Amino acid sequence: METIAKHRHARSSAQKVRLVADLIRGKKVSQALDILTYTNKKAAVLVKKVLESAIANAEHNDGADIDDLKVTKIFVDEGPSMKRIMPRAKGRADRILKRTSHITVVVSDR
Amino acid sequence: MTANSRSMNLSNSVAVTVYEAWRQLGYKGSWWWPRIRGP
Amino acid sequence: VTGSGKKPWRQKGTGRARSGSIKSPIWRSGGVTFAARPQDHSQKVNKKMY
Amino acid sequence: AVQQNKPTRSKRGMRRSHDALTAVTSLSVDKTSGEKHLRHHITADGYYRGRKVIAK
Amino acid sequence: ARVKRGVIARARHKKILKQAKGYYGARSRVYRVAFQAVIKAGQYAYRDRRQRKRQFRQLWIARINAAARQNGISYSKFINGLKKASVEIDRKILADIAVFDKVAFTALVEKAKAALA
RNA sequence: GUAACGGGGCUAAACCAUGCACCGAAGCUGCGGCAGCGACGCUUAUGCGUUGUUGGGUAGGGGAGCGUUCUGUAAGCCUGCGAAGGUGUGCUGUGAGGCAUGCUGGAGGUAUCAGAAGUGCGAAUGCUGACAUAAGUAACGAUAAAGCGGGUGAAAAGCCCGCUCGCCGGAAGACCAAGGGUUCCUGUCCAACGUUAAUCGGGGCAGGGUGAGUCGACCCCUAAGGCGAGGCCGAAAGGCGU
RNA sequence: CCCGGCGAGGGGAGUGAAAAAGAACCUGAAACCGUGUACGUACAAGCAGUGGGAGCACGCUUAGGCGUGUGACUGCGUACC
RNA sequence: GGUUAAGCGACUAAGCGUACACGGUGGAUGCCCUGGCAGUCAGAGGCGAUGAAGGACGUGCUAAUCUGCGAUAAGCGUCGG
Repeated sequence: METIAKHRHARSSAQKVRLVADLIRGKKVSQALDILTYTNKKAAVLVKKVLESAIANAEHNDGADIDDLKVTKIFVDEGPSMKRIMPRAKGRADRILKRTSHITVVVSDR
Repeated sequence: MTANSRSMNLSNSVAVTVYEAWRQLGYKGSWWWPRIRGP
Repeated sequence: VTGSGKKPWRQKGTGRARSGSIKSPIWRSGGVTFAARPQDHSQKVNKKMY
Repeated sequence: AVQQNKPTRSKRGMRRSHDALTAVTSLSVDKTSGEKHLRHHITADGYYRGRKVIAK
Repeated sequence: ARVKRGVIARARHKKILKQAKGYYGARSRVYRVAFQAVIKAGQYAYRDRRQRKRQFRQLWIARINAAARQNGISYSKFINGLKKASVEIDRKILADIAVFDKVAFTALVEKAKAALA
């Protein structure tokens, strides 16, 4: 059966995170944990935390045998954006967007 | 009682700040170079 | 409408459209184009045809 | 210089076709401790090619 | 007596976009472009309802001409001979016969050739 | 850049004369349907039948309609056997449109005939909100400069200790009056703010801290100037002055 | 109760008619951004449609073929105010 | 059966398009109302040197923002409900 874990309102843009999420789509859990460890990106920490949390759920709430779980589905989508102001030359002012994201991972024994 | 409240709070102030940043007198035109098809 | 008669910005120069009043009928919080007054709807009927 | 027409989502997708990054697959096992590491790099517990090293 | 315009406008917009399914890009997502696309499609369909009646006749003529020269006669002479023999067969029927029955077409050709004499 | 047959190519696929075929339009004919305007017959209104003829269209004139919110018909009718709204599907009117039903929704909605309009939007460098593109591009604010060891910590190039190196030194050092108003010190926290991270901070929260006969205001005295009992002027308001 | 930094954010359990009513909390449209499935696409020139039209996939079906999606190739075709 | 030729040719998707299913962002639409607008019928048409209108600083068990009150300070005396 399926098990879910989500990280809502994560402080990172959706486009940057989506690069990391492509590596681990459809792999085994052990390999996915190995790959994220040796990748040098800020997003790799968030995804690894979410994946480990998803692993913990599938064992304590649902059944067991973490040795044959796989990453079935993973996707990223945008969240609310905070707006701030940044001054420019000659009295002009500009808008700034600080984007966030929602992270979901689906792990199952199928 | 900080996070969401003040985080969203600043987005109200930015609107009025950008609203005021448009005094527009500093427009400084006259496009100082010679006229395009002058006399 | 409660407001002031000052022009919002000058005529030429800027890139915006021409405006001259904060209380124009085509602005948000502006005036109604043809506002209504209290009326009187009664008609007349002749005695004989009543 | 500015664009004259906004490019489509298709063209945005085509340009990003080279942005994908790559995995490692070059994971190696130490002779003595048996843990994983990169090639030509010290393990987490300070072992290199079986022989113990600084291991602070 | 104030009247709001939400429901009616939404319905009218949804009516048009449902007619633009399958069009490329923004021509199936935004109203201002889908409207013009639908109008163009209407004009083209009206125009093509006339042209459809010409292309098929052209094709029938070509097939009849090709089949007639197999039996040693040109198209124009064949058609003229049919008229001197008082034969009223539609060109659509003639092309169908040419494709699906060679012997009947040969009989027709021999009759027309005799009629020319 | 061939380019003074649309090309390919052509001694007829060129030009005169004659002839018969065929191709060719939304023109004409055939079949089916709609709408006017007349004529002729029945009902002699409507209701009909038999005919003839007409139907490109801007500015503009004339005639018919659809839909939306509100008032009467209304203590009527429909509503957990699921209302308005949202989202698909299927039928049918020449059109604006109408009807039935699956899923969401969880409380209101209106035959029919009349009445009144804030009655229909794509454009006005239209007004307000939301979201794109350029683009994960340009930039990260003086070219005075940093290296290493230890500590704390989930995490240390930027924090705390230590050593070495570099910069200013009529200042980038130590004070006062203006101006500001707790920014001062201690303990805790890192989600926002800090142009990156942060255990750090002029950031959040809680406590604490400013002692005068002699320093300064207040006080005594007047300059430029202000106000000004009476007073002199002036439609009113007021002006000038002992 | 579990993962996590004695975090933020989650997955269970429990209240409730309903938690896809969980405090950014009635309903929740459009632009805009994603994951999955079916078909097409790497020798091809233009307002991107329309008229023809193979092949493929799914559903019904008693043949016989219908319905939905896509659309190779080809005739015509220079947006709106 | 093999070996040579000549001719024809399924299967790829870095990415992209259309259709369908499921989501995110955003806040329209519907339904609400102690908030407004326009009036009929009555009342009153002034307050102040016995210190006004309008304010400053204070006042609670806890410290403040609203509401009251004035060193007798979320209140004191008397007559009725």
